[PDB]
Amino acid sequence: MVNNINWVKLPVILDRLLRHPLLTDLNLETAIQYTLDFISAMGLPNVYVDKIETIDIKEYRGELPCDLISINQVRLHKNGIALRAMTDNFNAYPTHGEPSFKTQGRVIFTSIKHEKVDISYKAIMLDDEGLPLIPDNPIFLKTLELYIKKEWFTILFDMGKISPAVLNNTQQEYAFKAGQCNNEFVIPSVSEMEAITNMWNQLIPRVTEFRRGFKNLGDKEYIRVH
Amino acid sequence: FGSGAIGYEFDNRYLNNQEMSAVAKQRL
Repeated sequence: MVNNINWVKLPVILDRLLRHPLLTDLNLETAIQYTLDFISAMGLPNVYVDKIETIDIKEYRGELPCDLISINQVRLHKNGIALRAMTDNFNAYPTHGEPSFKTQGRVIFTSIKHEKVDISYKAIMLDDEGLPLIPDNPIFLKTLELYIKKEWFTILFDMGKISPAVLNNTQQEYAFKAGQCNNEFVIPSVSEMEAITNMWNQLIPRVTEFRRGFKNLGDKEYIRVH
Repeated sequence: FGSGAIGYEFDNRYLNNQEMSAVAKQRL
């Protein structure tokens, strides 16, 4: 992403929506739900807060943080070796290898009995109130505005309180701004293209940056001169 | 005698129906 994620409070979107006379029954309560829906539907990883938090494994099981949404990595605390996805169907079940993990709810199922594991996860940036905090990018703001307007107009169209042409226009505009917002947050910046370039050109390919925390992924590959 | 309750609402409904036809002919 080229631009920086400067955070602003949620009613910034209600400042802009309520300019429309047909959206004056919208509320913070509705904006919260539709904002969370938009955040998930776009799935942008720059909108989440990166956190690292250690936990203990009692026996092939560990308690997971409260605010976790998605895991970047899990690794062993003492070695630093990363874990992979668990493909085993009988992990801690005995009868009569490398470490891996599997997470469903508040519980992470590892293949290790008693160790500390480090989890690098993504959460939502919250407010002084326990509420979501949105980027102030006017592209993001316009796209979220258009998302909420599209949902409200879809309800009102299901009633027959909006013309089909009005909803068709709203859907067209939301679709274009959704694509544009997707490209805004995903296209790398200059530093991210230097990292991608140093990942791309290897005379000797590097294929083991998962073992580390992808630390050396964008490190330049130097060849000595002979 | 007179009373415009049913008359007014039927006229309003007629106007709403040609309203919907007119807007349903609108295309971007």
